[PDB]
Amino acid sequence: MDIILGIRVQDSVILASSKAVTRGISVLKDSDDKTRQLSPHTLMSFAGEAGDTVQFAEYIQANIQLYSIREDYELSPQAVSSFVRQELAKSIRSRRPYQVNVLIGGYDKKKNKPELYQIDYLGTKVELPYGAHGYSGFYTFSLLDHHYRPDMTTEEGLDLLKLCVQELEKRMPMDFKGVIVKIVDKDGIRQVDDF
Amino acid sequence: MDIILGIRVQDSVILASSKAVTRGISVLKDSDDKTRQLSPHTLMSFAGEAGDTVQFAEYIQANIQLYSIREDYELSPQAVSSFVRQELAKSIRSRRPYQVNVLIGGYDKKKNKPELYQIDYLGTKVELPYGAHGYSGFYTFSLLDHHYRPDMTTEEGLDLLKLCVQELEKRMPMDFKGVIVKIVDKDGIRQVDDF
Amino acid sequence: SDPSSINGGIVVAMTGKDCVAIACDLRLGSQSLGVSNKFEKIFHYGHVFLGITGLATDVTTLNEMFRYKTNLYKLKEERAIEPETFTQLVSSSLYERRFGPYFVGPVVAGINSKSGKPFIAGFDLIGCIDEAKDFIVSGTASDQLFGMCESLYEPNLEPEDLFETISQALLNAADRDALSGWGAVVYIIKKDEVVKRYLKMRQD
Amino acid sequence: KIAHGATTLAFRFQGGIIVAVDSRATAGNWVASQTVKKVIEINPFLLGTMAGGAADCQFWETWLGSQCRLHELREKERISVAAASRILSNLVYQYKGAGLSMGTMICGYTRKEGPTIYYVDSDGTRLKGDIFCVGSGQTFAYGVLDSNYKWDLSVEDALYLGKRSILAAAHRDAYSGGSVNLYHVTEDGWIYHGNHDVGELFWKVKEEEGSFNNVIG
Amino acid sequence: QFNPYGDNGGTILGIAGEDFAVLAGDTRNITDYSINSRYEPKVFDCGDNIVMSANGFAADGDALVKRFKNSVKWYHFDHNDKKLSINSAARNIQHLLYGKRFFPYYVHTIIAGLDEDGKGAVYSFDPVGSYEREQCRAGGAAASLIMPFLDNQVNFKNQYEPGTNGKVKKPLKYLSVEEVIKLVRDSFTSATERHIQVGDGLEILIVTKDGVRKEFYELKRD
Amino acid sequence: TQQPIVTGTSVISMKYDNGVIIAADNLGSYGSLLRFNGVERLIPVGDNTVVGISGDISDMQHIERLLKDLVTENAYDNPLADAEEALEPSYIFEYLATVMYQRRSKMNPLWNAIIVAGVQSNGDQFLRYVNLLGVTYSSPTLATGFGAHMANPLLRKVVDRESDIPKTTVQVAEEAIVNAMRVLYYRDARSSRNFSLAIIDKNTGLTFKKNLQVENMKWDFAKDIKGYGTQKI
Amino acid sequence: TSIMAVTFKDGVILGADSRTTTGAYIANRVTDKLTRVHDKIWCCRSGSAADTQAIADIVQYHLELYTSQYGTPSTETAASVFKELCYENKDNLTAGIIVAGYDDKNKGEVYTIPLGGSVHKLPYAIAGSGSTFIYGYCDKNFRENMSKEETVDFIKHSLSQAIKWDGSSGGVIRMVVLTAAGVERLIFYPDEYEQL
Amino acid sequence: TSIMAVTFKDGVILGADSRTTTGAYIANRVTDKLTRVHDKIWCCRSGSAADTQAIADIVQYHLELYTSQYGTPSTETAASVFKELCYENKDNLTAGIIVAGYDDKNKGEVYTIPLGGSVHKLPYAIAGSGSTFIYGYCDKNFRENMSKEETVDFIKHSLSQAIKWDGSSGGVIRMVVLTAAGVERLIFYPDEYEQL
Amino acid sequence: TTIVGVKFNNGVVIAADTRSTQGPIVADKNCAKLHRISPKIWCAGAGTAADTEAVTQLIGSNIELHSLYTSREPRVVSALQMLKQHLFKYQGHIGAYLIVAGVDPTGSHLFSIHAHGSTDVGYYLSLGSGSLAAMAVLESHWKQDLTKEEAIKLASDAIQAGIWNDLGSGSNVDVCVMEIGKDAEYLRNYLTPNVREEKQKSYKFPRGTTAVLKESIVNICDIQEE
Ligand SMILES: *[B]([O])([O])[C]([C][C]([C])[C])[N]C(=O)[C]([C]C1=[C][C]=[C][C]=[C]1)[N]C(=O)C1=[C]N=[C][C]=N1
Ligand SMILES: *[B]([O])([O])[C]([C][C]([C])[C])[N]C(=O)[C]([C]C1=[C][C]=[C][C]=[C]1)[N]C(=O)C1=[C]N=[C][C]=N1
Ligand SMILES: *[B]([O])([O])[C]([C][C]([C])[C])[N]C(=O)[C]([C]C1=[C][C]=[C][C]=[C]1)[N]C(=O)C1=[C]N=[C][C]=N1
Ligand SMILES: [Cl-]
Ligand SMILES: [Cl-]
Ligand SMILES: [Mg+2]
Ligand SMILES: [Mg+2]
Ligand SMILES: [Mg+2]
Ligand SMILES: [Mg+2]
Ligand SMILES: [Mg+2]
Ligand SMILES: [Mg+2]
Ligand SMILES: [Mg+2]
Repeated sequence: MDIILGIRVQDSVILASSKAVTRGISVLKDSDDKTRQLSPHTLMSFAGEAGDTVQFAEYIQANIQLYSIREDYELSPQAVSSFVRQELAKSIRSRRPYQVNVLIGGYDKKKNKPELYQIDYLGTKVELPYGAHGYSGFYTFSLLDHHYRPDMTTEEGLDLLKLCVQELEKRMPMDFKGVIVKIVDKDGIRQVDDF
Repeated sequence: MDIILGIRVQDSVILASSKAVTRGISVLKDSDDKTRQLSPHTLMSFAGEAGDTVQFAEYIQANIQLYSIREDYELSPQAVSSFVRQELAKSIRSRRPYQVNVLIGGYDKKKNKPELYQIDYLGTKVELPYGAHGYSGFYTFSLLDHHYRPDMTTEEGLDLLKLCVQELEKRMPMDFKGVIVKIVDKDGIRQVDDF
Repeated sequence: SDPSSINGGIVVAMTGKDCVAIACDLRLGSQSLGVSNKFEKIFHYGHVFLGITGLATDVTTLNEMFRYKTNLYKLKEERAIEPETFTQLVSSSLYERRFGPYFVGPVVAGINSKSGKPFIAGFDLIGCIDEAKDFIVSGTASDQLFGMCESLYEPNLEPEDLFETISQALLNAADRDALSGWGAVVYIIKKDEVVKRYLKMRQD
Repeated sequence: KIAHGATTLAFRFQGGIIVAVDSRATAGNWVASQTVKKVIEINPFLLGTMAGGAADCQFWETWLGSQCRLHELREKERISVAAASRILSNLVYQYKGAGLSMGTMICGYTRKEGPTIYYVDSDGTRLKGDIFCVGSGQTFAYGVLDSNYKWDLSVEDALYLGKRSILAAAHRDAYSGGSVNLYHVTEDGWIYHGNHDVGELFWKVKEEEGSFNNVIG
Repeated sequence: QFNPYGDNGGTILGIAGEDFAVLAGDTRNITDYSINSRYEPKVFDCGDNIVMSANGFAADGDALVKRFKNSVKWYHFDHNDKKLSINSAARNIQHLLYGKRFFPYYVHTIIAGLDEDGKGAVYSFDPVGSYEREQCRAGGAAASLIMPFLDNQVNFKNQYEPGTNGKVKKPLKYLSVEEVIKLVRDSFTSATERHIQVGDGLEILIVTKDGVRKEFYELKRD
Repeated sequence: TQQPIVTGTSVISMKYDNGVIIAADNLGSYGSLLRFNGVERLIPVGDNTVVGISGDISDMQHIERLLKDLVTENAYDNPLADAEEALEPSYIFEYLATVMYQRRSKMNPLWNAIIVAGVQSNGDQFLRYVNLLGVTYSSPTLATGFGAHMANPLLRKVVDRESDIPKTTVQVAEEAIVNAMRVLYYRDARSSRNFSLAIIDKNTGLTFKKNLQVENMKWDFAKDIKGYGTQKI
Repeated sequence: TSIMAVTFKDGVILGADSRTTTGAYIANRVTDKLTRVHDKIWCCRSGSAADTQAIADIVQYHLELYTSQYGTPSTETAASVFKELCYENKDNLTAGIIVAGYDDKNKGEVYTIPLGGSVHKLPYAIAGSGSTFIYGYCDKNFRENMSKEETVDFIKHSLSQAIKWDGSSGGVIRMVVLTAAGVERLIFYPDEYEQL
Repeated sequence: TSIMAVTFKDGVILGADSRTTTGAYIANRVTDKLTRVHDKIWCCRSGSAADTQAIADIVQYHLELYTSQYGTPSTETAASVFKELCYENKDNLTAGIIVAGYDDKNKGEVYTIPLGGSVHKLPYAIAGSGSTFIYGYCDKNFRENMSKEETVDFIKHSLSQAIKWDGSSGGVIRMVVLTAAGVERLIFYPDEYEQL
Repeated sequence: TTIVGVKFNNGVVIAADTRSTQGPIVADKNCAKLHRISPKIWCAGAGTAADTEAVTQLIGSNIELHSLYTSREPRVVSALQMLKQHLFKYQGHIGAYLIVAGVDPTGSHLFSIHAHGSTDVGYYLSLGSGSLAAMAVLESHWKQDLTKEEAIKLASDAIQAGIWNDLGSGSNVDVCVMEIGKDAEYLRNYLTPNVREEKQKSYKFPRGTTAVLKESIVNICDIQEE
């Protein structure tokens, strides 16, 4: 799929993902949720080749849910991100690699800190205050480089995110049909229904 | 460029043309007028390869304006369309062909009839009640086939045109940044500034 | 397309009097797009230091692999691995993937704990050992680094002098490479103390 | 390996036109130059920006200056920005297919037109507009421009906006950097507003503005 | 298929002083892994106190220099023996190069001399004629090895004054002709060590108000 | 654009104290077929120049005709054609170099590598190379094709730099050339035993030697070589 | 490569040039292309040096193991083992081999195995790039039941011409004589065979 | 195609097979490849039938016009006109021609012009696809100053072998004898030359 | 790369240059191309550096185990056979071009081996990009019944020809002499005709020239007691 954005503020991680799904000539859907909850305090958004994206996301989801039941314990965002990276690093030298890029937004309950990880299909992991995949960063990073602070509130993070989406809607050729925004904090994961 | 539409109603011809100009990655402009007045009662819209579109349109414009001065007389839409077709038919077997598709909307003052001509870059001319170029027809023709009447008013034509643009804005992947609409009738050419 | 120049980056190592130095830039990119200015390319297992340039996923994977192997080494051997021995392990590990290689440019640096002798080594992506006396270079600005090192370097430099030489070699090489820069780190390594210094440089 | 990579912009405002460019030229990953002049001084009243082919832009915009000089000798009047931009676009259109590489903003300020900018392309495109941004770092500069642009900017604030937008691109785009060249175009001619090293400019802007908190300084 | 281009290797270096200019180049000429000549002059005195080198494909390089020398001759005939200034020579060379825009001279051209105020001047060109005045420019095979060193030792890049710690830059003090030649020699000696196409000999042409002087130095022959 | 059909292999040459020596074998190959065994690839121009040519033989014969026509043209309205205004090696080379570069620039080259050896009016040795690309260079030793890889290393041991030229006699220089031709016969699969050699001396003039053969060859040791490793019989 | 094997009254003689080339460079001017797979069963090798060496080594192994179990193998048997390797691995091999041997029962025999891996029993055989130039000469000059001296002259004259015209052939002319008397190696140098 | 020209005591004799092929189909089994460009200047044609016919027709025109102005042309002159056409149009031509002629002053001469358009004066020449197989035979059997009967036998035996081994060569062996006496055509059929 | 091998009276000598290159860049100026397969069996390698190293170590390891198994000193023909069969199996993809030499109870031996697995026997051999320059010298000066001193001279002269005339070769000459009834003598940097001249200037910087953001001590020691 197309645009996925991420920003880590003071006490939460915010992920924004486009709603459009395009089969070449036509836009088949305008309400697609490009994310999966891996654990109560960990969310993963994704974009890449059709089919592979959902198949990979659900495979990861199943593995983390299995771990949660076995140990009766939630893995840290760092631990989940490392597991996901290894799977993609394994995948890139396979017969047919997963063509999937992901952002992992999680709140570490032990350290009481939000964490955002950017991982591409090669298995290239980086921890960032804000991140993106594809062409999304080319438009948005200049705005984030200017306005971003580590001590921003969740509301300020959403406002900065609106400015990023507005710039995308102005300068990108493709109509991505807006974004679904989700917030990850100490209380868990929730969706912003009006954006 | 992208989308150009045309519809011939009772007493006028309406041309609608997208405002976007895209240089690969970025949308450089969102207010581009993809048309040229060939004579007081003849308008030509255009779409195709960059540069060739404007160069061709202006070349045609100059030739028709030259004819108008020489004879002190306005050529009929049919006569202008035949001239344009011949130029494109000449062009297709040249060293480097004009990669340009056009619609010619004109009001014939002799016959008191609106006329719409569709001509592609090969020099393929057809007279139609409504027409389009590129992928525009794939979305819009089903609506026009259902709703169109030869006795429609200009206002009804604009309403049917709005329905076509709405369907394009829903199902097309590219953001074409709306359309500039122009009306050609007995009184000449005017632009609908609110659409 | 070329795996060794997608992410960009550089590593350089030098020997001095009773010391060694290893340094790297901090950039990680996706071709033209700068992604991270905190991607450190130098790792250490005990007193042995390893710098790795090239494809970033392989950089990360190999670090995790050599941490894995040096930890098992230590448990069985009951001692920390030495630079000479680690160099052979890196070579062996890379060559086992002869026809499906990790797209990397590793650089080993350290001092032998028993003999006290300074040691550096470089490799190609498939295992060949370059054991130079003077200096080793790696990454997308290796040509630039060769030019800097070959003119700036002199033997038997004191730790604080060696710091200046290797820093200037890295900085000026990085500034002539689009895919390198965005910060830098320098390790000064002595027999029983190691100092780590982040350098101030242009951020374009 | 011809040189490649750039960030160039130009925008119309109350006080005329701001032109801002980076200074970097790269042959692959190798940085060939950090001191490239990407604004061509066509004449004292007209400016052009360099993106795509360096020679193509240099050669044909110098040539354009010669044509503009011949026009005003013959017509005893300053050439319009519309006419000048058209001489260049018609010229490159003749060469279409042969492999010219050009993406430029022809910038001027005349009595009849006011401040005017034309984007001219090697595939024959000629677009009038208020804000243009061309090069490998164009998307980064557009972000800063779009969110801060107003018609009623002061000359001082407009100059800074153009400087700040190139800096944004220079930071993120690997093939942009070196230094920033600023120009202000008025009706009585263009005025040069200096060369600004990006290395020094970045730290200065970081401290004074509070931006780039992601970068340690 | 016939390939009209070739690569003769070699490396050139132009540095502009305060009241002088140098244009240096190695004397080795090669194809693939063979040496054609250990001494094949590459930097030329073109008259009017201008020195020139067109590095890359030697056939195109010789053709361009030959045509420029010819241009200087006809400039004298057509304009009453007027001295061709370095800036005017630079613009003329652009038109020579761009004249073959669609079948280029496969060379990196550098000229050196004095401007009309007597100050040192170096101009640099790409194969299709884009040019720029510069203080310092290396061209050819080992250009990537030499330029970063010159940035550091001529323009004092990344160098700051002790005690201040990054706050005060090292001041850009002017270099003498003796100092420049030292940097040229060390640039080529270092390039020779790490680049196979660089070696054999180094020929330097120095331009001052008094005229054009030559200096030669041996380089490693392996 | 073409492909070379009938081809000539190496041309080798060097400078010595009083002049220059040049040599080339008498073969015209047709791919791997050693078709023509009596081809002269050294072509003298006057009494002061010898042009040695390798590569395409049809193009060599064309160049041979150009040089023949050049001598005729120079004699026209020229009372000093056999004296002060005679053709120099430098004149002949520059002409060929001009033609070679012009032909490559029309994408229709003369598929040759050429060495012009001679002695100038003032006694100076002339030795310069030109090929299908118009590339030119000079050196105390020059060779084409395989000669560049095998002959030059041997000839450079005699004359390594400019200062070695006055110390090198005609006997030592000829010896080195003849040895190089033997080495090329051992190792070049498109060479022949028969060759021509030319000496241009400032005192004794042009000496053109035809029907020379490679001699004093070492082959006896071949009898002791058996199998490719383990085989004893 | 110019190779040949010729049956005569007392047995068979193998002949070969000594040139190995990488393009136009002669990588070995004194190569031994006459190879032993059994006491009195030898072969001439043409094509890839690596492939024909690998094949010959495998055949020697097979015939050594054959001998330990079943006694001396026939020349036909040796040819069959060569064929099996050349036929079954035709996609990956470039090998043109002539097999020649002497039995007491069957006397001198020659089998040629071209690229495809087919087998052809012949009174004499020629192969390699240089053989093309002597099809005419060999066909006109070969007779059955020649003497040793006549057969040596036939091979010497034939390979001399093949060497003269083929750039890929040259050096010394090696020969191996297979009779009841034993195994004799012969060598002939350029000065001898060029003047023929 | 198998073609050759051989000088001898009384003059020169041209020889050729009669096969024309489109791939493996014989489009003409009785082709005449020995062609007349002047009374006693003939040529042997190999390569493209169209190209070599076009060239020969042009040469015949040039030599006819030469004769009207300057009298009888030399064989060298005829070869030069052939060369000019083959050399200058090398990119577009596939023609391997042997030129043979008889003067009274120069006697029998032979010039071969291969693909590149080079010229080579020789005592005898062989060309065409089938010539490869008789380089050995011809080199061993050619002598200078042979008699008419010996030269006919040499060509007959040579082309017989070339035909035997080359699929592109076959049919009858045509020959043309050029001497002071005049022009004589000879033909030899399969039953005659196959049993040689 | 220039590598050579020369037979003499009572043994064999091999030699090599010391330049390694990545394209037109010199990766290592003093590279060691003479490899030990066993105490008295050495080989020089050209081509892909990792491959020549790896294939020598593997066969050298198996040769050692074979020597221990058979209670016999290893033979050159065994190293030759093991190397060629390994290289043949990998169809030339293992880019190792070797000159194998040594002394054993059978005598003194000299072989070449190419990447595709073909072997050759000779009294004098040369491999690598400078093999033509070296072979020119060998073909000019080689004779039968060379002494130890003459063979070393000839071998090193052949390498020099490669050093000076081939751009793929340079720096120093390494030699190894293997004589019958003696220890093999490995002469590392036998000749050193390419020492760099003194530089015109010293580029030692004043202390504090480089701008620094942060300093910190790195903990290389283990977790401490108490
Ligand atoms: B001969 O030319 O066929 C010859 C016989 C071989 C057994 C020594 N072959 C080669 O020389 C081949 C190349 C070749 C030439 C002509 C036809 C087929 C093959 N050479 C090699 O195999 C070779 C060359 N250099 C190194 C290793 N191997
Ligand atoms: B001979 O084989 O070269 C022959 C001589 C020709 C003058 C009669 N040529 C051909 O038969 C050619 C094909 C060819 C075969 C072998 C080598 C080169 C060329 N054939 C034709 O030209 C031909 C065939 N059919 C119709 C027309 N032309
Ligand atoms: B020599 O030139 O053959 C030399 C001998 C080698 C065994 C030490 N070879 C090389 O230097 C090779 C050249 C080469 C380059 C690229 C692909 C294959 C071969 N170089 C290396 O193997 C090499 C290059 N860079 C780093 C390490 N090794
Ligand atoms: Cl072999
Ligand atoms: Cl015919
Ligand atoms: Mg990533
Ligand atoms: Mg950089
Ligand atoms: Mg940048
Ligand atoms: Mg950057
Ligand atoms: Mg060098
Ligand atoms: Mg094989
Ligand atoms: Mg031969």
